[PDB]
Amino acid sequence: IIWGAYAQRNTEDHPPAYAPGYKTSVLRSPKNALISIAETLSEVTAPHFSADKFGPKDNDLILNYAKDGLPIGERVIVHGYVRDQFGRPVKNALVEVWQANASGRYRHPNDQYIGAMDPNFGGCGRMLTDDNGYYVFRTIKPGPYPWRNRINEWRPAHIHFSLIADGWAQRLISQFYFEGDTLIDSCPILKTIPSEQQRRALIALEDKSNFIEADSRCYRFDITLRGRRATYFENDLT
Amino acid sequence: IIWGAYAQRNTEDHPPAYAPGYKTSVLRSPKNALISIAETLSEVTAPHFSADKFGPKDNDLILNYAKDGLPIGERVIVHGYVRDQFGRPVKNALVEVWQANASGRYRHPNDQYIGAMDPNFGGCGRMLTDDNGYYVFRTIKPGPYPWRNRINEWRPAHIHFSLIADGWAQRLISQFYFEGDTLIDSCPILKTIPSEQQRRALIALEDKSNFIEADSRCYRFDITLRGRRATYFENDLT
Amino acid sequence: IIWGAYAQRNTEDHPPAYAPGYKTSVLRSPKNALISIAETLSEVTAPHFSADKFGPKDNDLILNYAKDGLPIGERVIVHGYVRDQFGRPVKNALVEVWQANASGRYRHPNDQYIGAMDPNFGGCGRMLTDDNGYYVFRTIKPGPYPWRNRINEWRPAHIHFSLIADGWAQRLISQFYFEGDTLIDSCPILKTIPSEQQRRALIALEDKSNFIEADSRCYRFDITLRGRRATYFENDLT
Amino acid sequence: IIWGAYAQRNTEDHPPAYAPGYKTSVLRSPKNALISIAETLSEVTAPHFSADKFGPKDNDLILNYAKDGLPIGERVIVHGYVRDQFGRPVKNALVEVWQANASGRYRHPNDQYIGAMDPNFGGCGRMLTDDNGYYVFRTIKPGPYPWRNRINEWRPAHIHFSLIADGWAQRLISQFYFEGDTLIDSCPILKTIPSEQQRRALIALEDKSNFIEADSRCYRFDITLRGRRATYFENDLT
Amino acid sequence: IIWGAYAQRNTEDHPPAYAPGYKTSVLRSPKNALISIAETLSEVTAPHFSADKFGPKDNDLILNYAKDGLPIGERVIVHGYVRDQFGRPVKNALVEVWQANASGRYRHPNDQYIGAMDPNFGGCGRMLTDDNGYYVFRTIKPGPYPWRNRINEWRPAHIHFSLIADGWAQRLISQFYFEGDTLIDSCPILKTIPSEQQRRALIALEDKSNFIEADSRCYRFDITLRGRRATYFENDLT
Amino acid sequence: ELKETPSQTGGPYVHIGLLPKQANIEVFEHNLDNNLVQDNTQGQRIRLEGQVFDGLGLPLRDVLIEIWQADTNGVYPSQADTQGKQVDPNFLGWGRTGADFGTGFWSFNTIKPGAVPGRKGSTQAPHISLIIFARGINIGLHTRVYFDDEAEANAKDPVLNSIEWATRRQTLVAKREERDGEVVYRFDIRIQGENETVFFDI
Amino acid sequence: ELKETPSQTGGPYVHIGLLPKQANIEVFEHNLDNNLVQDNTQGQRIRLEGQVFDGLGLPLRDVLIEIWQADTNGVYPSQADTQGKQVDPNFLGWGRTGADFGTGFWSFNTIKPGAVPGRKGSTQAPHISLIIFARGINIGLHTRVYFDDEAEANAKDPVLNSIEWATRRQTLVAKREERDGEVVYRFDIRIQGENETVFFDI
Amino acid sequence: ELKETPSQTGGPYVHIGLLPKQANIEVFEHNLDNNLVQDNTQGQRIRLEGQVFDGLGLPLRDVLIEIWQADTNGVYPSQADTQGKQVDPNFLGWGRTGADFGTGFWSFNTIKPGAVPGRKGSTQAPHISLIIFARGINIGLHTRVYFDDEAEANAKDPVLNSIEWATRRQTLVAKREERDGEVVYRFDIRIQGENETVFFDI
Amino acid sequence: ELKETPSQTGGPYVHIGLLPKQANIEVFEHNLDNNLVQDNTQGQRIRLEGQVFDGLGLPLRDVLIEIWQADTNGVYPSQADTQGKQVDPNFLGWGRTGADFGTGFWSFNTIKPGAVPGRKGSTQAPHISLIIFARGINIGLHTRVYFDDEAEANAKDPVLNSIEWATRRQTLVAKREERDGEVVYRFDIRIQGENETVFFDI
Ligand SMILES: [Fe+3]
Ligand SMILES: [Fe+3]
Ligand SMILES: [Fe+3]
Ligand SMILES: [Fe+3]
Repeated sequence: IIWGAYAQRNTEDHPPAYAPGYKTSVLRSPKNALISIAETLSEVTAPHFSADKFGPKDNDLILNYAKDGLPIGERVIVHGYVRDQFGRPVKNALVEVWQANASGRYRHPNDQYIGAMDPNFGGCGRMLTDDNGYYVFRTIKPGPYPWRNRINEWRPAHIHFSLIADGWAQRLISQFYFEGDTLIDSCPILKTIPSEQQRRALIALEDKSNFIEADSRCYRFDITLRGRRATYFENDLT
Repeated sequence: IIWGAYAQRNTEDHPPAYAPGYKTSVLRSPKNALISIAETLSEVTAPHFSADKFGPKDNDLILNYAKDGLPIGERVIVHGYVRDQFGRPVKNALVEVWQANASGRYRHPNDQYIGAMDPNFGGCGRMLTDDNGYYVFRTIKPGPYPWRNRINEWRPAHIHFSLIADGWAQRLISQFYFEGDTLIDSCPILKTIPSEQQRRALIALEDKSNFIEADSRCYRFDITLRGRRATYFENDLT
Repeated sequence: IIWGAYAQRNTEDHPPAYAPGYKTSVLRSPKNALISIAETLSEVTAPHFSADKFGPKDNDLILNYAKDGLPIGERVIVHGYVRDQFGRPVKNALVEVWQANASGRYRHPNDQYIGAMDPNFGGCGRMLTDDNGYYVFRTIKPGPYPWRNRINEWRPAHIHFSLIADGWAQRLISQFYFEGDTLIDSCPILKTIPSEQQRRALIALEDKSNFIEADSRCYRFDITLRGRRATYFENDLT
Repeated sequence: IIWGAYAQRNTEDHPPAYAPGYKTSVLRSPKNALISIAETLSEVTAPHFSADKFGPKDNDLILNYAKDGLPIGERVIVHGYVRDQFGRPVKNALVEVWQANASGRYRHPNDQYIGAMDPNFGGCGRMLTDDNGYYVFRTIKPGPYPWRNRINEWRPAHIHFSLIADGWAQRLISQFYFEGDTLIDSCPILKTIPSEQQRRALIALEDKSNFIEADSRCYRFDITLRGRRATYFENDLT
Repeated sequence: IIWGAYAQRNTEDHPPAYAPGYKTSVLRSPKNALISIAETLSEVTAPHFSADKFGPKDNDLILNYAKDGLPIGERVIVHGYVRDQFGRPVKNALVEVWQANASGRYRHPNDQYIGAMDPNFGGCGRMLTDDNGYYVFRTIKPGPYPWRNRINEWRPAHIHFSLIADGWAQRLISQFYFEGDTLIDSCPILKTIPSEQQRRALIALEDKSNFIEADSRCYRFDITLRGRRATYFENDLT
Repeated sequence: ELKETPSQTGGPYVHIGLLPKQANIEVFEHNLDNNLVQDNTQGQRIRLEGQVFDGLGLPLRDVLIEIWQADTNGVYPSQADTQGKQVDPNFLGWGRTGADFGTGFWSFNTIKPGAVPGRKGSTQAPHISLIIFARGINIGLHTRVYFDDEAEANAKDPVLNSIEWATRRQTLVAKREERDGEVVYRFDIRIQGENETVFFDI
Repeated sequence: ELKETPSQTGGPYVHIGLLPKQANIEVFEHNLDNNLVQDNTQGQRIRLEGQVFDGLGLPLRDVLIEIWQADTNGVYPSQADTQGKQVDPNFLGWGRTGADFGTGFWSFNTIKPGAVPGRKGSTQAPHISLIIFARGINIGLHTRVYFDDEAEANAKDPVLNSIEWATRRQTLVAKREERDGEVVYRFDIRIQGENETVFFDI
Repeated sequence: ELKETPSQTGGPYVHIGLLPKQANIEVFEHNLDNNLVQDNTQGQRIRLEGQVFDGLGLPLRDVLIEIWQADTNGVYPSQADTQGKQVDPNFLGWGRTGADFGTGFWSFNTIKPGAVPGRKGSTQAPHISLIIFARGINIGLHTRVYFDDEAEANAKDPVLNSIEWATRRQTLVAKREERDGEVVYRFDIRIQGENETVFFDI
Repeated sequence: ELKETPSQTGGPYVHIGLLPKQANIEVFEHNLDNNLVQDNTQGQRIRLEGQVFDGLGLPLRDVLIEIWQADTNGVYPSQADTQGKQVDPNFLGWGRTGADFGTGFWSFNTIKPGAVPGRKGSTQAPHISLIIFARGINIGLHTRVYFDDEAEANAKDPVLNSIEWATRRQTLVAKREERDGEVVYRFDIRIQGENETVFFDI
């Protein structure tokens, strides 16, 4: 199989750059349209991260920063599969996450929210998907938190995630939420996404059969990246 | 107005004593039917609790036990009204609550759940409703937690509440949950309640307009107790 | 009761500043997002207008400017209640109105519309709501009128109204229309409002039982202003 | 992959122990609730049965007991797949079946039903699923038969089946029926199962494309056993 | 796995031999019923075509006959999978196609249609499916064309295809159409097929994500051939 | 008309959340307990104690018990009391307690209640209303405690006589005992099985 | 809970219907104006004036302006003021005006406001709340006017510091000028474009 | 995710269809039985026998019983066993039997199992997993058989201690007896009523 | 076919969660940074630095930047590179960084990339692919950095020539400077307004 270029990103399945509902976007969105280009090796290539560099607890946010004891909060496991738009599993892709603690507080002097800090929680993790595009990490369920869009704006609970896979064109950063969270319906950031079906694509589903008794709950969340088309005739990529 | 007896408790709006789905009930439920009695002063009377005894932080679970700092978790305010079945407000009724911390852990050596303990959280509060039957307390949103009914049983997040009002016949203890919590649909305890409408009567609703910016979220939850009928003819209560 | 701040204005229930359909808004709308601020005494306070200053006919647009005779047009009474978003009546709020005459002509040399002027009609009135937030004024039903948005643009019949209540944050100016007016469906100004339910919130309803025989018809129109939340814990307003 | 424990058996997808509709269960059902335990090696292990022990006709109920000629009745082939609740095929699991003959008569002096005995039919078979969890046996379609629950009770046609797979926790015995059999709707035993969807899970479907011309009809029937969860963090099984 | 015979062809999923709507069939359809036979090696066997014989451009109808330049018309890629009725991929099956050019004109002195001939288009191609039953060829989208059934009869655009796979019983010739073509609804030939679902089974679907930018559009079209049943008991094929 | 809020079990921690002090959770300065006797309270002091057994005969160690009673003159310290008589000003009439995590015994230090008026000019024998809360109990179980030394009054008691199974009436009568100088009434509650205690729907 | 009545533009005649007197419509005996200074009002009198420009740089001649401010001691003549301090009895704190149909200038005769308490024990620099209504403006635009001679206080002002773009803070600071003996603060409002005035959602 | 195939009773002929040989149905050359002891099997041979009684105290004569156990060293002849220890090569660990149509007694000839690792580094007392199938039993009933001569180990057994009703733990302990030279463990199963055997949901 | 997971802003903490080390969160032993130069890396070292400005001309101090480039010979350290040439074994080609919370400058220590093959036998001028993430940016913004000392090559570059507004092509060309002995390429990114940097949809 000789691979061609990645399928075109469907701009309609993504939030526009200018979304007045999300205020900060008003001054950080280009006024000019994005210039689409035909892909070259620069776009279809991406870096490789060796597993040797990853620590044993990089994907365990419950323990990778616990000092005296355990972080306070809901013990949850999150797993899922990373596939490309054509169903192919994405192997050895770097998945990085960051989140707030159970109070909705981020570990940084910038975050002045009254929600309490947890001395045993960092809020950062990372992993490499396996040969089946499978990923799994453990953490504390992040709490929602206020922010100033409109003075009383509140982000539903969420975990920020980033992916670097096989092609630079696949580079993606997003946020996933937890099923049932009522703040999901009122979030200006989540509402920057045009379709209802795409909004729901960011909701991790409770995976009850995979709860670990007397220990942790589990959420299932799958991620889909852009995929490459195969070439059977002219190969103009080069 | 000369008050008569409390209206009959509608057994169909309550869980039966025997509910095999909730295992512990199998041996702690009478096999004989409850004997209904006509009410006397013993049933229509109840104790009075003076406000003088209540401390300034009895209804603030965020601060009534904070030692070094604040408890870890989601800052939430819960308020609502207590009325009798005929819409009349219940004045000066003692409302007592108890709950787990953000990890789903209760402050007691009995609870051996791995969920972490919070040194700054007690989990107990109490208040007296005002002349409008209104009540309000602040706390940390309790986290769900495992228990052994079936090894992998999990209680949705909840706050236990108790009420002592005007009549002993109104004595009631129950639990309320939070809107959107997916564990609500699978709970054997909540499912001991026959009707779907009564199950929903125990769900606190997100009250977004009453969220306090950059501080706390709010839930609205109303409680209904049995009411007394007025007597306009014979008064056989005595 | 110690009052806190006014609930956040729900920007989605109001027209955006930029509405290209209403041409004049293109150059009179900020390009920057509104900066939301936490409220202070400056925002929760407002002026008081003593009833002593109001004349006996200030709320009677049929007679407050009649010189030789009565104004030509449909005799209508308009009343309703002003409440805050939580149902509380707004007491002693200044309600000011202004409108065109029966021809759709405003009393000013600027208005050059061929619709005839009425020497006995002014088109201005004002009142203070009572302790129940109730208000009532009498006038002539204003006629629709052309304007230049698109050369053949026509405003449905309307009465402009303004309110100064308890808090500066409640300051509001708007327009209400009359039930059944077909121009309502085509108005670019009314269509600046996003939801259909909010558009209908500006339509005065025919109140047939309150028509005064052989005299005047009546319309019912209620107004809702932002409301204050009560504070039961920290009071950071000051 | 390090395997953990089997997912919890969902008691709601199975008949309760006490089912008064099925009379014999009244005295053979514990009055105490089942005690759920966390799994150990005892529960996740199970015996292995070597294929060497199985005879060439163990899965052919038409010939494994034919003496003088062939058994009387409908020649049918039954096949399907055995998977765990997560879709994984169950390999080399012992599947044992037993049934009545075409008259609804079981080969045993206990069965005194007037339905005629077949000298060339035994009614017992067994097999091991392959690497794909696939199984296939041939037999005579069993006839329905009367039994005494209520004097005129009749079991729809059925084949009893048993499975011993990878874990003792998967041990399961049940009965499957044939699509279209009208007795299915009136069976007290089948009705011990709570949900309609689970009842239908026991109905073998006519597999017309797999009928063997001028020979035998075919039914498709899949079986689902409990599955094990994988462990990626603490492995407390040991 | 010991293979048995091919499943019976379902005559109801195919057009009958006699279809008066398609005139030419009136004299070229047997009046006697087809005699069904039990299969032998003659029916389950078929020829093998080595890939060595196929030229590099046999599956590229755009270039396999271009002399001076490129053929005129819509550049389209057509791909899909060939499976048997049980989902198994058909490997190394000979797929041959033939079609008209962009004018609806076939390259042959017989075709006297005024639609213009294309000196750089042949209209013939062939390929062998891979191990996944996948096939792919490139061509010019054929134009519809008139024919005499009823003087004004028009065939929707189509590509004729033929398949020789593993068994002679699978021999099949048909035609596929392009999604959206309005002539599809009026074609007497396509309407010889009884069911609407089978008619739609001959429509190639626009595969937008597989369009090649600034080059060619793509259509997805899957083909299903009859499948063989496996034998686990008597093998009378021989 | 609204429906009553549905009951739910107090859960495994009800005897902890409603008696924080005794669980070493010092959040309240003034804590509610099982001592209804104040220095100026009138009437003869008595100790009410017993155990609650499940269907196996095992004492529950996670039960929460509350009692409601009238003062020494049969008057309830409640605004709902319409007897027109003054109530003992130093009596709450209510108390709450749990069982010892080990022994399983629960108890209250109170006063023996005076007779209270029944319906239609009748007179009720002295009694104490008691309610049981605990894990596995979906709705608080109501019952009454009568005293065996009040045989004459119990015989004419309306509620006791409303129980048609005369044999079950005795499950509501506590036994008087005297440990040195203190009067103790033993009252064991059996939720299920033989001699199952009578429970009321009040 | 109810939703707020939706806003609508004041329209081309808002500065006429809300200031009838100045449009030669004498319907009211007592008319509201842009003069907040009464003979006994305390504080130093000042004149607040400026213009409102659209996205083209053209002054709006159909704008209606209102201001809300505290007295000379930073107390609002409002029952909602919880400072426990007495307010200037001769000060309404509110005023309304339009722009001259020709020049386009608007103005108010008022007093310079005293500092008002901010949230959490903070102190706000002296300011005047101002709102803009007009044709093409769907919702009244809120803004604040601070004074340039109060540099020290403005630097510590909570609202001004909540504006992360320090460069826009200056659009809220009026400039002091002295015409003979009168103190004038020039404050121009730019609705769109460069140096667009900051607008608040209060 | 799929749901587990719903259980159904084995029916009145389960002990016949799963033990054809003993019902005079010679279809299989190699038949499964209740003898887990092979000539080279290690460990001390023991006989496990008892009866199964219904709610009336009557022995079931149509019950089918199977047991699962580890070898003499506490290792299961299963690929799922992760102890890294070798298992007795001459031990199936599983057996099946029915009750005598007359007496009602069932039995197995096996070896006494060695201790097996419990969860979290714990150690389970020697036990045999047993399951009951029969007419009237909708789902196979799981239970365990412990040995009375292992008092010390049973006391520390995790599963036995997970049973909060200490009085029911004994229903899982079989009694050792010695008929001449053979060691026999009597284990009676009571499905309903007094001394009802503990059943697990594994 | 599935749809791509919808993008969302990295949020106000993206430059903290993806660079924990620099936010004093020591969770990882091996941390990713903005240094693509290893001791054995080939090519001439260069420093790439600049700032990102919003629509007001203010530098973003919460932006996260990543770059992707080929080695000194124009070969990508990626399995997707089909040039058949060997890549510098000591070069990751990728780097990540944030801006200084004060100054607002971001930078990378890397090598100047060699020319990479373009589509249809063409040749691309040396470039570095760069992506911008930050609060207010809903989808990572893609752009390229070309070098001004490569005028000859940039003129024939396919991507640069695909931009029909020749005047915008220059926003993608960084300027070479030499601080003492080090070669520095200044590249400022303007998200909105005049001289708005060209952004690609790749
Ligand atoms: Fe609880
Ligand atoms: Fe108007
Ligand atoms: Fe049967
Ligand atoms: Fe966040």
